Amino acid sequence: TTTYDYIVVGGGTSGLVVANRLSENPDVSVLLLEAGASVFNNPDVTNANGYGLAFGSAIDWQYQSINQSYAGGKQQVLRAGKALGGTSTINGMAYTRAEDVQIDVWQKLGNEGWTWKDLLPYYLKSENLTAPTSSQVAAGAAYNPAVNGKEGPLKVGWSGSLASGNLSVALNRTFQAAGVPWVEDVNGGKMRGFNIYPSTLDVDLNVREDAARAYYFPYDDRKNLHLLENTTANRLFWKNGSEEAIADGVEITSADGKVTRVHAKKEVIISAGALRSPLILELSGVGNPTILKKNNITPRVDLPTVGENLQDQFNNGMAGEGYGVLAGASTVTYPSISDVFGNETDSIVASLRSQLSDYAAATVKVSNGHMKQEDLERLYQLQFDLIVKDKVPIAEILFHPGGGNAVSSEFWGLLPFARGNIHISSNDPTAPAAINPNYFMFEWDGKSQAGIAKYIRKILRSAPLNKLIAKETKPGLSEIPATAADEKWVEWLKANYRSNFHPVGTAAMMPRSIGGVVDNRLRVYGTSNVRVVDASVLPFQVCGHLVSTLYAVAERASDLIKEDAK
Ligand SMILES: Cc1cc2c(cc1C)N(C[C@H](O)[C@H](O)[C@H](O)COP(=O)(O)OP(=O)(O)OC[C@H]1O[C@@H](n3cnc4c(N)ncnc43)[C@H](O)[C@@H]1O)c1[nH]c(=O)[nH]c(=O)c1N2
Ligand SMILES: O=C1O[C@H](CO)[C@@H](O)[C@H](O)[C@H]1O
Repeated sequence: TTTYDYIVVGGGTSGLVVANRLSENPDVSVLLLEAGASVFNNPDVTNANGYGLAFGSAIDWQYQSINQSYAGGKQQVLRAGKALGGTSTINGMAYTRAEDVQIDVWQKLGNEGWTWKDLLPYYLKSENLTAPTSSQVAAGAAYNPAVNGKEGPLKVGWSGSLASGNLSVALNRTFQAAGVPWVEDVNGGKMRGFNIYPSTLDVDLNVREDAARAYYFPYDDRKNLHLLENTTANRLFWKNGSEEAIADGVEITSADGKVTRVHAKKEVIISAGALRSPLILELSGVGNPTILKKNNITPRVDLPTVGENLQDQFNNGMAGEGYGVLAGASTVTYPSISDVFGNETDSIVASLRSQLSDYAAATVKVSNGHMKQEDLERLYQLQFDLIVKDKVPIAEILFHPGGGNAVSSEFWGLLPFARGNIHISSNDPTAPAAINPNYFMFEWDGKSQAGIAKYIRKILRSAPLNKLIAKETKPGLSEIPATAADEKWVEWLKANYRSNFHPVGTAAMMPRSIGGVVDNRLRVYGTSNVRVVDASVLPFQVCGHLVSTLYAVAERASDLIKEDAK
């Protein structure tokens, strides 16, 4: 058989959810196309303490950006999983969600049916939380039962290794003294605070719970669910007509290099990730006709914001050294703008407010005018209001024991304003795309990252944590003296950042009139039966780690797809 009801392109975090849910109807056939293969036995993947091992290996796509001209000019890797399970197989396993009001903004933008209350049941539907044991509670693990699922495919919990220790106790106390409270659960729509966050972990087996272990392997003997692993989707092909486009199927390349077709009777769902789904649309003739014709593609749908509105965060690290060994829980802190900036908040806010229209005008040029000034101003206003009025967190700060006397912190500004893009460089599906996130394009983006770095320096010096810490080692005071200007902080951050690997927005869910690529049922404009369901569709960044929200989005999409089939 090479004809199926649905073809899901990309057996990753989001694609496996859609394939799982659509195959619950035994009369519906579902084909998954995945470029990689199983990592059920890959020790870099299964190890619950293995984050980083897979970097640069054969299961890391290692996509490369262009030289980042606003960030001191180097290329950056954008990592992504090439595996059944996608990027959930190589990620840091943290499970945190979003601010309620920031999901509500999706409807404010024009996406009917996308609010926190609409998404919440789908976060619960995805999740099977293992409650913390008494020793884990003593370590600071907590949850709110009303906002965690107990029955879903994705196991979430805390390491059996979790123990209370000097470092996490001191951090808890130090943040409390700085006015940032310990919160029991960051996944109930209000994320501000200090928390011992849960992970995507099977606590029983002590193994990473990736999307394939959650949504594929326990279901793999469904006779209506088919997998073509080691298989790359090149492009969609269409029914005749030159009318709203009807996808007939997907053109594929097998491991032996042979090009063939598989056919879809109902819909093609594209879940190849934010750095591939827009490329697959372009190769199919759906995108900016000038780019398509330059690259020898016949345009089928004039939708020039395919690949535009790319938004990513950037990550920096700091470190300190204890007088002696440091231990305890890994902690996350989600500070607001006023937590980070204290007395300077009002002037930071006023500078930011004064730059929004300038940011918008600069971003218009990034898409050569396929986003309008007024639309970018409205988008940037919504983001500004979340930061300033709703006080959503502006940073994620991770602290954990780094081994021996080391304390490591990793941090990122959550809501930079820079937008960039991704586009094909050829019609050859193997050619590397031109990927440009435009890191540090706007003043707020580097100024907030510097505020965050300074805040971490201050926390390490604050009581009672300061009684445990002998010195800051990264950057340290030789590199960045106590009185260093913001410019010196920004320069160091630019020299040392990486992508945070949270790209969104390249097939953004917005009304077509304001630049969207998909409607509120994730259907690509100009097509009858093509959807994108993965990070590409998020119209803005979120505060937490992506998988929780991608699973919830894919769960919700699955219900929308089923409703449309009835
Ligand atoms: C290093 C690192 C660390 C983190 C994270 C990312 C990374 C890279 N993230 C982010 C999160 O893991 C990520 O955003 C999602 O897994 C992305 O899910 P998607 O479904 O969008 O794409 P995803 O990349 O999962 O899936 C796309 C699938 O499509 C396949 N594919 C691509 N092109 C194809 C083609 N042409 N044909 C066939 N198949 C194709 C890919 O191989 C892949 O399996 C994270 N999140 C989190 O919640 N907690 C965390 O701690 C972290 N930490
Ligand atoms: O959990 C994590 O996710 C972050 C991205 O979500 C990544 O940058 C950190 O290195 C990692 O610890």
